[PDB]
Amino acid sequence: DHQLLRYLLDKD
Amino acid sequence: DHQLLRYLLDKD
Amino acid sequence: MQLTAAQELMIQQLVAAQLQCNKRSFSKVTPWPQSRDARQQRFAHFTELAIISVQEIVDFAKQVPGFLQLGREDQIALLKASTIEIMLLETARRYNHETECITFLKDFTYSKDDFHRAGLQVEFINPIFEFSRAMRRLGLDDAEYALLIAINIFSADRPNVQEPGRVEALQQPYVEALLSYTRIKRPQDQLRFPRMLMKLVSLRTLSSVHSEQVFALRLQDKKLPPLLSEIWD
Amino acid sequence: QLTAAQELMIQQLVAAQLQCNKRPKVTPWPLDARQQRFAHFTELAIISVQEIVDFAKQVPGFLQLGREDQIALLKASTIEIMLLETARRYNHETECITFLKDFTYSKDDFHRAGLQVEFINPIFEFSRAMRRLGLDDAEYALLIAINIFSADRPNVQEPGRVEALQQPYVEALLSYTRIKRPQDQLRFPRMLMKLVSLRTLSSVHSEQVFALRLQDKKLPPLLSEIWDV
Ligand SMILES: COCCn1cccc1[C@@](O)(c1ccc(N(C)S(=O)(=O)c2ccccc2)cc1)C(F)(F)F
Ligand SMILES: COCCn1cccc1[C@@](O)(c1ccc(N(C)S(=O)(=O)c2ccccc2)cc1)C(F)(F)F
Ligand SMILES: [Ca+2]
Ligand SMILES: [Ca+2]
Ligand SMILES: [Ca+2]
Ligand SMILES: [Ca+2]
Ligand SMILES: [Ca+2]
Ligand SMILES: [Ca+2]
Repeated sequence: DHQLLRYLLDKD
Repeated sequence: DHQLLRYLLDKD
Repeated sequence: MQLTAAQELMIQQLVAAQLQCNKRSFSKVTPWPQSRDARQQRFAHFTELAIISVQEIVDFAKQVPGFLQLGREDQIALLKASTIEIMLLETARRYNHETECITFLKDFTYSKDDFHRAGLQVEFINPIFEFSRAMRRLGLDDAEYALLIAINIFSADRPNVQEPGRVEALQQPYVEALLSYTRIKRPQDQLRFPRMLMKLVSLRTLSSVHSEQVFALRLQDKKLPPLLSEIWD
Repeated sequence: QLTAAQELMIQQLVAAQLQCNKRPKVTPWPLDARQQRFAHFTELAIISVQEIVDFAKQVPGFLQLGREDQIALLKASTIEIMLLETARRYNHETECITFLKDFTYSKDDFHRAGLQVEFINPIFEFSRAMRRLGLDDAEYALLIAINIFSADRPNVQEPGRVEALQQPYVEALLSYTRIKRPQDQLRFPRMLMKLVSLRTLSSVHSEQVFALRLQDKKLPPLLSEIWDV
């Protein structure tokens, strides 16, 4: 859940 | 509109 | 390092009024009881207590200097926006953190357990309860609750306020007095006035949760008495 | 009279504030094409979430929160921080909000985009009331910081931590206003009160969204992630 957020967070 | 309230405001 | 005679006066009157209204609202409601009368009766025991609270709150708003000077129309706008929030604030004063129930009568304590048997959803109950907990920790005293309620009532940005400019200006000397008072009674806590205002931000969100709850009632085939209905529907 | 620490922190904070808003192609604005405008906004929306997350990650303290609470905070801040960004980019002479560098939108453009007025007006009203407060870049940066660390946000596992993190940011904004404008003691209070306004504008925004459910209109799955119930 909340993958836009999770991904934007893990990114880089 | 808003009868009973309008009453409470006017009491006294 | 001391209030002004004016500020000392503003605060005492407000405290006097709250005491006056909190007394005067003490002089009997559908008692607390499972059947289908029993349940829609608990609904009754609550909404009735809610009525009383709304009254104590309107009663108190009239005694707040400068309020009855606004248009009668703005007076409605303000109480409508304000009432639930002042209710939650007052509810916080009734909160026992040790056992997590709110007191309303004198020796009658309600658990969130009870809030539920009374027709309220947890989406509502838990936020109310957590606000009551956090607010309670903040340890406001009489002067402070009183100022904060006045400050909340004179919120210019309420829906339908016809004369925001007058409203903002009424609020000012109140924000001013709270500012001074907290400066003098807790000098080293340079953050208390902030923490206090932060609670208005929480109330505003709570207001919307409360809306959810009220609208949730319709589809449930349950009506609010006309006074509640008047300011909430 | 800001301490050494505070001044540097604000500096780095405004650094990142632009180092993140400077950092893309979206479906073009029409000249049914309303369905092409709806696409257009949502994509600006998505861009902003991108900026807001990247900002948060650079705000000192944020990454000391566990993942779930970072989620919880960003979930609730996003609309709010947007609206702040939207007032900061309001041009009062034009009566238009401006989003990337040239895209210019008036209260009207927002109707053809497919929003009802009940949202469209409070948004602009808000952008105006913030003009009357006249904030500089450090003040937005601090305010945004303070908004993120809202411990009462739903589902926060560590309220006490979140509040401790918010604290130095409120200290800093407090000084910076006391200094920047010494005789107006009311400025600070009036700024925090904008946080109260945002929570309302947040609800208005929920109400706008739920309305789409009925107007037949779906948000991209990644925005729906954040705003649907
Ligand atoms: C036991 O409390 C009685 C009501 N009350 C009085 C002051 C404050 C309250 C409070 O519980 C409370 C405030 C408002 C409500 N409303 C949503 S209601 O009156 O429409 C309602 C609907 C369904 C069932 C019962 C009551 C409920 C509880 C509080 F604290 F949450 F704000
Ligand atoms: C043109 O604005 C681009 C979107 N945007 C980006 C940051 C802030 C914004 C903002 O406009 C804005 C913020 C959120 C929305 N949502 C309600 S939406 O994405 O679901 C939507 C619904 C219907 C039609 C189009 C888009 C719309 C505009 C603002 F300022 F109002 F908050
Ligand atoms: Ca009261
Ligand atoms: Ca309990
Ligand atoms: Ca508990
Ligand atoms: Ca009990
Ligand atoms: Ca940003
Ligand atoms: Ca244009």
